[PDB]
Amino acid sequence: VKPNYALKFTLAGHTKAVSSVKFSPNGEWLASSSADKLIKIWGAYDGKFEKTISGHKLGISDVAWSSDSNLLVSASDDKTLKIWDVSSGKCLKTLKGHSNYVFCCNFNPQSNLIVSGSFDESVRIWDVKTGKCLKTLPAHSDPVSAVHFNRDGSLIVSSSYDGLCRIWDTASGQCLKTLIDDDNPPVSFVKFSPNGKYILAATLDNTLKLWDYSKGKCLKTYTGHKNEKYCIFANFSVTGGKWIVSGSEDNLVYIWNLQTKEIVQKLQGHTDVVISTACHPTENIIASAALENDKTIKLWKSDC
Amino acid sequence: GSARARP
Repeated sequence: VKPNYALKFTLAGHTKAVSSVKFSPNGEWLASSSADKLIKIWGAYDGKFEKTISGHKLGISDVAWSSDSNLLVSASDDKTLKIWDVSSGKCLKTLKGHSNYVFCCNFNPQSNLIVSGSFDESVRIWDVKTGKCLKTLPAHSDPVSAVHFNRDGSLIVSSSYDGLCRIWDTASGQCLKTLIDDDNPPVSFVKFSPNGKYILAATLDNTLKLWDYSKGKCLKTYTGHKNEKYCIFANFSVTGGKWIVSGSEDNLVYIWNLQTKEIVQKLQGHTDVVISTACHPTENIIASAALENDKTIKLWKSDC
Repeated sequence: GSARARP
């Protein structure tokens, strides 16, 4: 059983590298963020351009949707996050307090908190309603490459160039677990599985790993792609077959069978590093996006 | 640029 993702749309319009694409939780929209300082909204099913959202004064490294698909948060080199009203395009809040580039961000499922990670080596937890920073976690000893809440919001996972993945108690901010590798390769991405029991972690040694983080046991490894330089998003795909999806520095999207670890498909067509991939919440649809020689987003569809 | 799009 292998998927058959086929190219449906190429979305042009960003004028610098794309940095992150994410589907809205309600499946209607794709948001893209870019080094060109802009967010763009596109229809997930017909690829139609909807609007541009602007206001950051330097480039954007990540964007994320609220659980009701009504808000976005973005992380920028301008040391801020911004909360946006998707319908109006207006910046509702500017989140100030990081002292270097903000690299990654996410809402919790309740969507009353935002978590951010920064080049300043901290993880910050923010109140969505007020914009106040509630906690600053001294999370890592090098830039924080990813932050993610688990299914009920009670845990945060963070990853860093320092080689570590850490699990944090959201309520108290205390570190519950540190995952370590003896070779300490930079960890360039992490996220919880949809059910919250596992974490998927990328390291800059061309390797993805599935961890049972409570036992501290690596259950699966995925290889064959190229990832030595960039913080590339990876994903669980669960709408059809159970896959792992990642970008690659050889300009391809890689798809693996989660359980067997075999590569089941490679998607060709981008002309630069595929920095970001996203999986649609209900349809077998992948969004992918690439760096400066390409600057496009592609939408792909599979029958499984 | 943006930090994620730089090596």
